[PDB]
Amino acid sequence: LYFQGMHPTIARMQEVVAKGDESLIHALLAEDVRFMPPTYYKTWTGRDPVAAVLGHVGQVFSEFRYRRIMGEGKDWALEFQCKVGELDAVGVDLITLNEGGLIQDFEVVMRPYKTVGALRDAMNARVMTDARFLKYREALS
Amino acid sequence: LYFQGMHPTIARMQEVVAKGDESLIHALLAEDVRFMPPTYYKTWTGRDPVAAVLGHVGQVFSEFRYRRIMGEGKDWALEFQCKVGELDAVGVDLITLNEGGLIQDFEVVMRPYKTVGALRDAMNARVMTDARFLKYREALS
Repeated sequence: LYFQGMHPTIARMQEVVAKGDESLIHALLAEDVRFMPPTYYKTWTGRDPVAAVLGHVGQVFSEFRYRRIMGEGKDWALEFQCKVGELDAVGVDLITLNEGGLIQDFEVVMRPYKTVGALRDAMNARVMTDARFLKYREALS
Repeated sequence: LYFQGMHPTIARMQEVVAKGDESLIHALLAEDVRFMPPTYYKTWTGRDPVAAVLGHVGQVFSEFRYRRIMGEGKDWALEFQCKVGELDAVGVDLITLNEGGLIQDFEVVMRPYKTVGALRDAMNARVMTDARFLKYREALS
């Protein structure tokens, strides 16, 4: 009916990425998924480290909601609005799905500059504190 | 054929926004178009000031090209890659078209943080220097 053009992974991602539930995020990611954050021009590779990073991003954000879900087949752009503390933010999750329907590339773009700076500072604190990231450091390139 | 789902304004925008030709940008914008940059959490309103701002953004960027054109009807996300000097950038032009097919809302999200900072600095210099912006200041809110 109205949702014929919606890919199931994209539908499932909306309900899970918002909440930042790491266990639920893991199942949607390709084994060698590439996550590119809005902060650094780097790439986190692997479902285990990427799910952990996304869990932390979800924790930092408040008042999170998607606004527009745009795309078809394997190429999607999920527009969202949220806050980082008292600062407003708008962003897009750029998703590329593989043949198996799992998230292969997940690239995040955002606005405004000041809120991205606040996100970067919050994420530096979380990643450094989370002792599991001693192992996950190797996944960043 | 392959382009049945493409809106004409979106096709025309690709060939014109890249070049930063202000005169060609003007014709695609609604009279009361709202432009939201990736730098400040503000809005430029009006086809004259918005076309001028977009002309300057096009001038700052180098090696500009769209990667993916995603959407349908009035809702579009145009993913691009470019450089600001030697710094790499990826972004999305979030476009909302009106009933008449003109660009009503144009919101830009980008990555990485450092390149957006470089864009902000370059744009502060251009806008301040361009004497037409004495009149256009009133269009920023």
